[PDB]
Amino acid sequence: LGGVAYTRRKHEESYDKHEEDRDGRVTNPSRVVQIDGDLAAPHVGHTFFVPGHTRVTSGGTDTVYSPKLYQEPVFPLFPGAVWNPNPLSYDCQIWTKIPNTECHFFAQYP
Amino acid sequence: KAQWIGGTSFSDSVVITSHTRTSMLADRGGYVPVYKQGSHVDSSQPVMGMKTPYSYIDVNALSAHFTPRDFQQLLDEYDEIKPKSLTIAISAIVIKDVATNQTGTTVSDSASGGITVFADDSYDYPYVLGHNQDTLPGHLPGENYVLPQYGYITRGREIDQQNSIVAISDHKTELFFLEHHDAECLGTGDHWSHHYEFPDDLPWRKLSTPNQTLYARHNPIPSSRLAIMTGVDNDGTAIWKRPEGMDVGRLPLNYVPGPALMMPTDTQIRNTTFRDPVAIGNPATSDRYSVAPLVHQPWSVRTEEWLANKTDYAVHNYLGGVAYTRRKHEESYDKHEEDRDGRVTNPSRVVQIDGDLAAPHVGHTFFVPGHTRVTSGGTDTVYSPKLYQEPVFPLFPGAVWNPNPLSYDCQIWTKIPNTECHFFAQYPLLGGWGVLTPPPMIFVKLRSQPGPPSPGAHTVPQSNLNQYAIFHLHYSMQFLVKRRKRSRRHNPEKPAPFPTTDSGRMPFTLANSLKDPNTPVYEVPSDQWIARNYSHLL
Amino acid sequence: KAQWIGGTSFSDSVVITSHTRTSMLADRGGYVPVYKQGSHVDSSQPVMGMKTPYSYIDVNALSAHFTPRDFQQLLDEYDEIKPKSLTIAISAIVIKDVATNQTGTTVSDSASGGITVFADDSYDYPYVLGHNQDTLPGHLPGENYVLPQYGYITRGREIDQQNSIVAISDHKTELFFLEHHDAECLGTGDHWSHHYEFPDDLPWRKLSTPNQTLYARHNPIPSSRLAIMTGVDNDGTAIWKRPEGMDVGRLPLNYVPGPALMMPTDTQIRNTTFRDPVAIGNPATSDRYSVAPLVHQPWSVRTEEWLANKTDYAVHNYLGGVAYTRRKHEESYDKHEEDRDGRVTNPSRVVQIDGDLAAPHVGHTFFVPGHTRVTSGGTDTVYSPKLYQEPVFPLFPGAVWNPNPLSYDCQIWTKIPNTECHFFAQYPLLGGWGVLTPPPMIFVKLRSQPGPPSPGAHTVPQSNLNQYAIFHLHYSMQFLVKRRKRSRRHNPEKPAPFPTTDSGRMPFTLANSLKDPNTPVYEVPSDQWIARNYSHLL
Repeated sequence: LGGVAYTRRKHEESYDKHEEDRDGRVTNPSRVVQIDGDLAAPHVGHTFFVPGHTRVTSGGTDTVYSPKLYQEPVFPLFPGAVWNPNPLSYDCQIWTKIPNTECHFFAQYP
Repeated sequence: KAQWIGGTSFSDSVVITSHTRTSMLADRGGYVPVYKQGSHVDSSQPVMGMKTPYSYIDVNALSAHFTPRDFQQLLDEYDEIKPKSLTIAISAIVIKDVATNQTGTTVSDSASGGITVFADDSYDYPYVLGHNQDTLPGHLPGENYVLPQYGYITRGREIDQQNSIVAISDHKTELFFLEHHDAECLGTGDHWSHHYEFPDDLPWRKLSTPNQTLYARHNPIPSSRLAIMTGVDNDGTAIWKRPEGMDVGRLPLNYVPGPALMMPTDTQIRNTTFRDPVAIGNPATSDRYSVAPLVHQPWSVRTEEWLANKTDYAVHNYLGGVAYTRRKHEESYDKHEEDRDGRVTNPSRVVQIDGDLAAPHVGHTFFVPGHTRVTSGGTDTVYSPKLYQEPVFPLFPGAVWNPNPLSYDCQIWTKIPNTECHFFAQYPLLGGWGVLTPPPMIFVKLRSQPGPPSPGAHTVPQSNLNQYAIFHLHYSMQFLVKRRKRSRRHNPEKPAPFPTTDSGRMPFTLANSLKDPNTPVYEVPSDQWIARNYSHLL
Repeated sequence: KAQWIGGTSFSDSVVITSHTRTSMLADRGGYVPVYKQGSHVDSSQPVMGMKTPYSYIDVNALSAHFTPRDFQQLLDEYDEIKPKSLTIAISAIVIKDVATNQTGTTVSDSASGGITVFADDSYDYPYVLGHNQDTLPGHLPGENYVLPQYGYITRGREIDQQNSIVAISDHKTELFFLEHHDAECLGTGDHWSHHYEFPDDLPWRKLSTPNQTLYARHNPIPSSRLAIMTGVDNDGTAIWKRPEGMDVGRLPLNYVPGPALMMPTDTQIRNTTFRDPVAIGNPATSDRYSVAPLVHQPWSVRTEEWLANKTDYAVHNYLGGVAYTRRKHEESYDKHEEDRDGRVTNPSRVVQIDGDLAAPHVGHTFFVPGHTRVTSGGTDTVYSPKLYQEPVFPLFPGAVWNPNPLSYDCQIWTKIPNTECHFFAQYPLLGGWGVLTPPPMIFVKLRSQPGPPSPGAHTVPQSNLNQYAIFHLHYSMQFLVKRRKRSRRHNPEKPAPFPTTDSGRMPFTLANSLKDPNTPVYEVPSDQWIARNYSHLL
């Protein structure tokens, strides 16, 4: 989810326009499937473990809220870190304009 | 040759601002520590502190250097101001002697007095400038500038002995005698100036607002050639949707917004108050320390109401936001210290108009699918995880943001802490320009004149002769600027809103009477003037 | 080498504006006179007139040269704009042939067509530019500019024969065949440009408002050293009064205001209308001709109401004032010619905000003594003379005034009539700059292609082949300007009010729909934009 796939264009395709399909439902786009040769295997849990309670904020914090839940979404960029951007699909756009803005971060990789 | 310096000069290249103000040196006591123990019940935390007989000059604000009209022209004709240099000159030193008599207090020149001034080019003393503490020249020339005393915090071993935390100071306690250092004895008729130049490495701070919403830049006419996965259907269908150009929220984008704390702004109406807005600390209730403007975000957003385009918009102040406290302008017997715990009414709130690169926003992933169907009911436990609202949307590799604009009261520089590795430190969250080598702290003190020596009789040194120095303080600062390249557009572009005073009178002017005839009330805008004036395409 | 020219360039010295617009040459009939007899019952006056097959290009307005945004920057950063030069280039000439058939109208290129263009550097033909007649390029690029036909008024012997006055034309009637003159035949693929430079003698027209009331400039602190005679007492006492500095109305002044017509502005509410506002004529009822903006005065003054600082101020329009008629922007089937006698609703009124050098004023000597005691009851007659209210306060030797500002639609130049002696002619009452040698009128016409010749059979020449030319019209104009020297003051100075549209939408922009989807409505401000932006000390 949040992935992106290039829509297959109609090649000299006559009267197949089929605009009658609305809200842009697209069948069979090019999906940019990586083979999992990735620098790191596909992964989802920041800290996944099954100790039981953390024994800090163990039952709950200052409230009924049960905090510091082991699954944390969006594992964040830390100071020591290494990654590769997405490869170049044959349909990949070549360039883009880094928005004209005061400070940007790794903007060279769209 | 002493000449009173003043006036500003705009050029296409550079802005040169100059002020001169009568200054005073009180006699500050000897080195005194101030040790305030902390308490875990409250938020207090132990500080060892030090107070020094020395006094320094903090010239750091834009308001100091740019006359309001000079700040106005700054925006009208320019963009991208970066500070170039800073000169400071003490001159016209004259040192009075305060003789206290039963007759009365009679001040008289001391031909023999002196002051002792030096600057740290080596940054070898705790650098206290740039933390936004109110020591500054009053906005009104003719308001004497009494130089702030110098002190510095130091830490010991900080132990929780009881409900109250105290610093025993068995380590890491430092004592800086500025007495022991090379300084220049000055006296009546001496001129001491110190010229300083900021790094060339400083970034250009734009004075202009971004034109376009970050996420809507594209041709509204075409459909995208990408298909976002909307969601899965019919058990594995994975339906795809090609967003049209118009669809701004739904179009996949190359560049994400900068970080955000997604804090509630006036959404809580509850009379209860946050002890501290944002604090990274590791005490459940034991202690904390704030990180207030933890990100570059509008501290306060205009957020126009809709009731028939209500004349007074509801201004939303984000918790952790910061507002400049209005100083008292030649204000006599209004000190009103009886208000304690620093409750401040009507500060300048730095209200952005939501011309922001990206609209104010709060939810990282906000959606209403129902269960994620990974960790859907709960993870390995009763804990119901991966909750859709995630606070503190994080900085990712592709990302774009703008730091806060330059308020007319914004601090000009600050010292990037001397540390091994820092990240975007050149943009201070709270102010204008982080600098590795900042303008030196210029330490000044009266040359001490002791009283008559006793014939070794009572072994109590007579107090120093009471005296104080008054002098002109020339401080000139040069800014590098670039004239605005106007977006080539056919529309007249509505200017940034002219300041507004609560009083309704013109801002930055002397009003005759506010329920007095005695002294004029200098009037500052209701909200902080923001240096963002004209749009520019991003 | 034909290149489309466009865009403006601001410099400290000079402003260079360039536009290019597809233009058209209709086929204009042969020389035709238009003789309209005058009537004394009405205000009509006989005009002999002439209409010419030639057509000329009238580029004269500021609105033509300065894009609204380019006019905005003009004021923000500049003062004292004076026009430096004017280039005009015809290029990309292409000449269609309109073939009317029962099939239909089929336009087709004519490789053989031509146009014939020349300019008057000798001013030997009636100079028709600069009278503010609506022939101009539409504000919207993409609105084709169809060149105006050329005609000229000439006078004969004008006799009152009856209720209706007619010109018998037994004298002073002139016939200008522009055919007989050196012109340059142009055709498809030809470039013709004519560069022109205004005199250096032109005055600098200030873009900034005077700061101070004319009559209050002095030190409020001292009393004057002069004594005005207030009036006589005790039969010859002649009491004198020394005005204090504060007394602004009563202090004798070195420099009087300029002339004034002291006309009523919305003080008459009566439904009756003036046939003509101001007319110097010598017929009791027989005839007149207006002098409308007879002086330099605000045509319309803002004159803020007082009802709690009423949101919509009552705008007072002085009789004899003038307002620019809003042109229809690509407006289809709204021509509405059915409204006759040129009643115009909602023109741009050139409303000054009363930042004037001297407040709006009407009475020369207004006072209430009672009798003058010279000519007190009456003079030599029943006539009661020297009436206190005197209209048309006259220009005296010591005097000071400013001409009208530069509206965004203000005409740029006009031709000072060729006459023996003229007075302040360099300031036209109605517009920007009087010039002795103005930009030449550039006369253009289709090279006429006659139809098939008859074998001398019916002796009626076939009509010319119907055809029309379309071409790019490059017109670039350079303005000399001076960057503003800001008054050195501590106040931020409130900018000139940003334009306001009746619609409330942003000015000079394309609005999607006004009760239509079909075409966008270009929106111009409710009132004329005035080039006066920032105060300056007078």
